[PDB]
Amino acid sequence: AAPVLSITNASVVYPDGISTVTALDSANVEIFPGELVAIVGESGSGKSTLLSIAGFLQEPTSGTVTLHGAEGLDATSTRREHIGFVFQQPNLLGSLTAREQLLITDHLRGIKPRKDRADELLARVGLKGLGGRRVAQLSGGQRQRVNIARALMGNPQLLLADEPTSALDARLSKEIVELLRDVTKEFALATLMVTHDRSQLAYADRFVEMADGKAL
Amino acid sequence: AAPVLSITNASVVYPDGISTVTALDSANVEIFPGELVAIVGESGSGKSTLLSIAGFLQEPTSGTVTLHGAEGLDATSTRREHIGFVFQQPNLLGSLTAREQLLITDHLRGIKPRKDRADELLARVGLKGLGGRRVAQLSGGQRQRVNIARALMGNPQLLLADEPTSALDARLSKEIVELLRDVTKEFALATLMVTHDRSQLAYADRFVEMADGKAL
Amino acid sequence: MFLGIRDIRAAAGRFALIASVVGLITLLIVMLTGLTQGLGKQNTSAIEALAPHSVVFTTAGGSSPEFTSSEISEQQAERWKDSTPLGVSQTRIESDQNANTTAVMGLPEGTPLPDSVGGFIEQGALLPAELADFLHVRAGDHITLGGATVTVAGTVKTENYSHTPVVWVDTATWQLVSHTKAVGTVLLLNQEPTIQPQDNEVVTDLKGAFQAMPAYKSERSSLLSMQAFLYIISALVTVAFLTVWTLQRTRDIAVLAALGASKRYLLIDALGQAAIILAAGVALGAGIGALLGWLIAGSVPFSLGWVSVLGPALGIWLLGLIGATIAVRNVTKVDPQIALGATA
Amino acid sequence: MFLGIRDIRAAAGRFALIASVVGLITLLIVMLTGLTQGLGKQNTSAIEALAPHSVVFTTAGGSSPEFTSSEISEQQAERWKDSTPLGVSQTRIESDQNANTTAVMGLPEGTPLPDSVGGFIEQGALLPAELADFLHVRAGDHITLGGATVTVAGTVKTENYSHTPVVWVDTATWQLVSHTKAVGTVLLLNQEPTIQPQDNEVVTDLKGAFQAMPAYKSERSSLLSMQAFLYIISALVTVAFLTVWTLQRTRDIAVLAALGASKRYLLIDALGQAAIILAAGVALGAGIGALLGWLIAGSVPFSLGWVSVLGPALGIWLLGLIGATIAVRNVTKVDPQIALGATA
Ligand SMILES: Nc1ncnc2c1ncn2[C@@H]1O[C@H](COP(=O)(O)OP(=O)(O)OP(=O)(O)O)[C@@H](O)[C@H]1O
Ligand SMILES: Nc1ncnc2c1ncn2[C@@H]1O[C@H](COP(=O)(O)OP(=O)(O)OP(=O)(O)O)[C@@H](O)[C@H]1O
Ligand SMILES: [Mn+2]
Ligand SMILES: [Mn+2]
Ligand SMILES: [Mn+2]
Ligand SMILES: [Mn+2]
Ligand SMILES: [Mn+2]
Ligand SMILES: [Mn+2]
Ligand SMILES: [Mn+2]
Ligand SMILES: [Mn+2]
Ligand SMILES: [Mn+2]
Ligand SMILES: [Mn+2]
Repeated sequence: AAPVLSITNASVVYPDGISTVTALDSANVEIFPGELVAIVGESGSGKSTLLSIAGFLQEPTSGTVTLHGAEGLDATSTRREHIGFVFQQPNLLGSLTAREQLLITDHLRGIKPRKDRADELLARVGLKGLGGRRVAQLSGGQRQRVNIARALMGNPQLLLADEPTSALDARLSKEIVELLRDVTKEFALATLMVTHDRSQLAYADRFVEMADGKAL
Repeated sequence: AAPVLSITNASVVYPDGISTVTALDSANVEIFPGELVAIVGESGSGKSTLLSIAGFLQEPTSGTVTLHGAEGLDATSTRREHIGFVFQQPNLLGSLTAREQLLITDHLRGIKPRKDRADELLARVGLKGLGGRRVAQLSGGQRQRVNIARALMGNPQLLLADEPTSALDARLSKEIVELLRDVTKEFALATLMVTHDRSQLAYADRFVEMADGKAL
Repeated sequence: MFLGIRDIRAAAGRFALIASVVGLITLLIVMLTGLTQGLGKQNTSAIEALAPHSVVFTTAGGSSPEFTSSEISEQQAERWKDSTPLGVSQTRIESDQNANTTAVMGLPEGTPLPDSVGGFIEQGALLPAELADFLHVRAGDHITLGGATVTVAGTVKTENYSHTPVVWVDTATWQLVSHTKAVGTVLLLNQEPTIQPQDNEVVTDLKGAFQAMPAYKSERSSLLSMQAFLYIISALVTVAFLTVWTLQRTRDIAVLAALGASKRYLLIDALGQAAIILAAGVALGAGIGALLGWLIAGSVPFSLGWVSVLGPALGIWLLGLIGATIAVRNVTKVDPQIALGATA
Repeated sequence: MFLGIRDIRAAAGRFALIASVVGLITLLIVMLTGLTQGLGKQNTSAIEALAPHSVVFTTAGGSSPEFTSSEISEQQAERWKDSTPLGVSQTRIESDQNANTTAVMGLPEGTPLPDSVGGFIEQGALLPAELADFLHVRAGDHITLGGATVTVAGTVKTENYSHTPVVWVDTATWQLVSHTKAVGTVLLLNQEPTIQPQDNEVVTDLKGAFQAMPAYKSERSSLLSMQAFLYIISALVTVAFLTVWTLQRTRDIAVLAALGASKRYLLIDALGQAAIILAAGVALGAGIGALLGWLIAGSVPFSLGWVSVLGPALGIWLLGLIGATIAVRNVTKVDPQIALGATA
């Protein structure tokens, strides 16, 4: 079984006016279909940085990141066709409704938006009957979960979840990471899930812990 | 000992195009100096709504909210002079540095910004040597904690913290809610702290749990 | 343009406000353009009104024909058939109660005049009503026109030559008033010239005939100057404005980019949206122009055609699309991660 | 304005772009204004150039004095001491090679002319060089001027009356050319009038004397029209623009409001910021105007004073402050909780 994502020996360095900051340091990661690898670490250890190159949101200062079965494609088309993002904050488009937050992804992927899949994904994340809400009529955790629902609308093979339960009561957190695990296995996804709720490791195949930009 | 904040019998109802949503339902809350009352509940139960009227961010549809020793003042001057907000999301002003996020509050309160108090509050929240960072060079948890630090810059008597550890590893969460408790007691603050980390009740004098807009 | 179009319902006030500034600009253009096409006709409306296809002049030095220095001999008038001879002079007109200088055009008796002016060339002098008022004369009175006594045959409307209203008189009277044997100054050709000109003759299209008016040239400079700074400063101000507008979309665009939106996709969205708001604003500004303009032709000169309103409107709509393009290209140029640094 | 000012260092490109559009607007005004103050002098520059304080006219009907219908009898010329008599006529000028109509002004011999024109009234005729070229004549030649032969005493610069350059001739020659016993058309007073006028006389300030020129009035309409639509459409386009600009600050303003920022505070911040960007843009647009304008006076008429550049600039700066005020008042009007609904 070949890996879905190879982060081969990869680093991120930022200019600090004069000096530098090594956000991520020689990351080596390989994730195979059906795997859900939790990511853990103290605030500001490289967790989001690792997801951002894993997501082709930026090229790594060094090393390479390769999604397989998408070799021979540009970064953007890769994201569009093969990756799902649960952004660290909800990043909802402020003029759409809850339902539209998801449909717009069908749209930009070039297919007629499926009003009914949207409604179902909205229900799984615990938001049935809220698909008409404007962003400003949603709570923080409600938003997180539209954000989550949006990630699940496509047919990706890599799923990147950046602390997707941060705003959820324990009950719902369990449901979410349960859902993540399920669609990971049902669909043989490679899933990277950042979290601080170390309890949730229970649902993860393996896990990478991070300090000072490195894996341990 | 008289209460610092009386939320006497207070409600919030929002238009839902046609119908309504009763965000908060007949809330009764009274908080006395030196008290840290945790607030708990599932996602979308009224936790933020209760803080927003507690904060004079909106008038309640019904009932009254009265900060004592600030009777005979308008809403805005009340917030400016007597309340500290740790917003549910960081709400950092995007052209300021970490240090400036705090100094600007001295400024709008009309006093010469104290560059050194800022630096110290930044260190307590675990961000020493990061006071020059632009928002985009801070991590999610780093931002949360500038947000937190900013709340502590004034001389408030009511402190409203809306899930202030959502983005923090367990280690730092403990430190934060520890800090919250300390400055609450040191200064005889009334503190309302929304959280889902039920472990942290340990540091709270009492706590209100919420479902469907009501306290239980 | 899933997102682009719902931004508009989500915030119809914001977009009205932006269509205003685009419309207000189209207004300012459609207005000033026609106010300056106005001053321009203050030299040309009279020969315009006479609608000649070609107009044969006369120079001997092979030089640029000039209305001040050309004349048609009575025999010249036959080497061109299907031609009418027009006399153009500027002379003093004098009533008992006042005087002025004024343009005098001569046509052969009975020549029907432009409906812009109305009537027929009678014997004697046909005065703009505004000129008759000024002089305090009526049909039947006597005026001195170039020192000759002439009878006011009647009044007419006002077309213009070199900044004065034209007094219409018959060839013989124009000959008297201008002190010449010539039958006119130029010849008016309604069809096309089925003949060729001598070494000393020269046909001009009605566009060129303006070149022969001495006041036209020494002004055409000052009007094109306005017509130019107007379009320059304007197109720049538009391109700039649509850029700072579309730039308020960086965040939503950056989110869309991260999710995988292709740059074509995002360009289409941003253009399709601006298209709608621009189209509304030019349509609205070109409408209030025409109307508010047609409603002001007197007491103020204001010429305005259809390449003169639909002309700019298609120009702002085209330029506003560009300014949006500058903004989207700017966001989509960079790695989505950095753009989400704008997001806060 | 803690935040307002650091927004500027944080994003100096964005603010350049906004100062551009404000400057580009100040440009368009400073330009068109002086291009139209240009056409205006095409009737007035010559008597302007002669700088009279008061100018005594002559009517018998107690009516509005008119340059076409007034004349000063040789005895009238003594009931006003410290006065000079000016003759203003429009007549045909004719050389061997060409002809034209042109304004002829008469002053007594030896009268020093405006430095705008240069020289002294000699006997005979002083021709604008551009007119001499056109006619193909030099000092010493002969021209017909109003049917009288007159000698070109020399050439001079060009001031203007009713849309033509003025030919400067001595009183006797002007009397010959205009066919009159009168010594002039009006009297020029350099000090103030230490005497009163008869039933048929009337003094005007130099501002009023323009009212007596027939071409001035029938145009002053068309120029004020431009001067007006320019300032209207402009001030609206500015007020609108600064509003959509300051509106990009809603979020940061809403955060500040929630923390406790008073509406004065937020107004001060928003005004202080716009102040700086506006001031930069008008300064820059009024600079490139003057320069680019002074650099274009010929081949194009362009009059521009200091109430004509510092005049608009203070007007956009004032109006742009308003448009920012409209935006801040809009955000600070509402309960901070709702504004943070804009935040997303
Ligand atoms: N654009 C930047 N410029 C400079 N330094 C940066 C930049 N982005 C991040 N950093 C620093 O790089 C480190 C990695 O940040 P990152 O967000 O990846 O950590 P994290 O563990 O994912 O964050 P958290 O757990 O607190 O949400 C942090 O220490 C941060 O201060
Ligand atoms: N402006 C609004 N219009 C309509 N409904 C709203 C509006 N704001 C909130 N709601 C609804 O009101 C309820 C209260 O939201 P609130 O954010 O107070 O809950 P919360 O418990 O604080 O949120 P969470 O724990 O998920 O962050 C939610 O059920 C939400 O759907
Ligand atoms: Mn590999
Ligand atoms: Mn992070
Ligand atoms: Mn929550
Ligand atoms: Mn280090
Ligand atoms: Mn009470
Ligand atoms: Mn909440
Ligand atoms: Mn975190
Ligand atoms: Mn309910
Ligand atoms: Mn005859
Ligand atoms: Mn004499």
